Amino acid sequence: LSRLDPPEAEVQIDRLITGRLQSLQTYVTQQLIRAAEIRASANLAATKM
Amino acid sequence: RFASVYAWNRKRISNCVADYSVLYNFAPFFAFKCYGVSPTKLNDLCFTN
Repeated sequence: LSRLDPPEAEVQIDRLITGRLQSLQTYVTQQLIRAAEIRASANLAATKM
Repeated sequence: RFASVYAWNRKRISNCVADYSVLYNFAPFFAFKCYGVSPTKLNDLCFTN
């Protein structure tokens, strides 16, 4: 922000937003699978109980 | 007087306050293409030399 003027600063900061969004999406993508595995294990534990 | 291309002379400028809005009046240039930082806001950054 403090080193580049708007018409190219908007381009510069756009290259970070996409990368950060892509980095954030993988986290929830893997959590959605770990949650399913934990749910299966919990169902097995309940049946065993 | 100006030196030749093979014998370019280097000058060190330090220990002063630099204003970049007065360098336009000293030469009839118009392009002032700049690479790493916008010329519009060169007055808000503290350099080392």
